[PDB]
Amino acid sequence: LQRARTILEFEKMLPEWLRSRFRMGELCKVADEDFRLCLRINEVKWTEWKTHVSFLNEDPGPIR
Amino acid sequence: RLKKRIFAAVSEGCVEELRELLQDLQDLCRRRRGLDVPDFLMHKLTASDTGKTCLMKALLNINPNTKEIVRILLAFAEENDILDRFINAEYTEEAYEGQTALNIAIERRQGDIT
Repeated sequence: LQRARTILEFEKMLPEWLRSRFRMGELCKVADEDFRLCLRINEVKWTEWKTHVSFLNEDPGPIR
Repeated sequence: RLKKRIFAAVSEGCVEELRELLQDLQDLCRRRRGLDVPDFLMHKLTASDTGKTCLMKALLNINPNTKEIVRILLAFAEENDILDRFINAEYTEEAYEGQTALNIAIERRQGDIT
């Protein structure tokens, strides 16, 4: 919590054209006409086994 | 306009739409000059960019009626006698090279289609 207050006070200082270059996230077509600028986290799970539906992408590998 | 409809009816679960398109594949190859009919019918089911066939597309998209869709596709490949090349197809891209339809059916935990 003490380091997080140091990170944010650096961010109000640097100008507007620097905040576009160091911006987090990527635009993702969630549904028909819906783009939300999400953030990706990976996960490995060995306990709950199930068949997979409700995925956005059929091909699993990183595309570019 | 034929190949894009077969991949769409398979992914969504349309049974009667899929069966109507398969009779048109027999009727389109019947008027063909007829040199490489087993070679011609394969590239009407295989995506030339990735190598994915229509049997792979059914198993990636599990439907409440996906057990009857697989039975329709196997009876089509049995009549025209390309059943060996249809059930043993592989990807050609480097990211998925070697993946067949049986790797897909085991990963979706399907004990019956296997």
